[PDB]
Amino acid sequence: SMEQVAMELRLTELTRLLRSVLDQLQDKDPARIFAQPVSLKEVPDYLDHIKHPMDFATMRKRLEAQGYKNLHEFEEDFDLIIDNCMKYNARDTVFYRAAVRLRDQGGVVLRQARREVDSIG
Ligand code: NA
Repeated sequence: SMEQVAMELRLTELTRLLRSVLDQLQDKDPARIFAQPVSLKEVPDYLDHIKHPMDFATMRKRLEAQGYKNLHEFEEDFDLIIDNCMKYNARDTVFYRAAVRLRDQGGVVLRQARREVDSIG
């Protein structure tokens, strides 16, 4: 059906916008602290602590499968990256501080993305 096609084209355009958002967020992490999963071979107890690990590579895989149906889903995954880091790492660490800074800087990017998704439909 043509209605199915139109929904597919909308998902594709959202995916395109979310790619640009993901690139912009990742630019705010030049140290690449959040680029890849935590290795369970190097914080071996990680999964006793953190139930839903998340990272930018994992988000990118979901995005390339058009796996985010709306901006809220994408934001939830970004917030997991931040939130997991602020739980596992103490307030005095470079990791926790990097999460705070990414949150602050990412807020700006996400604020405009919400306006563009609403505005374009
Ligand atoms: Na903590």
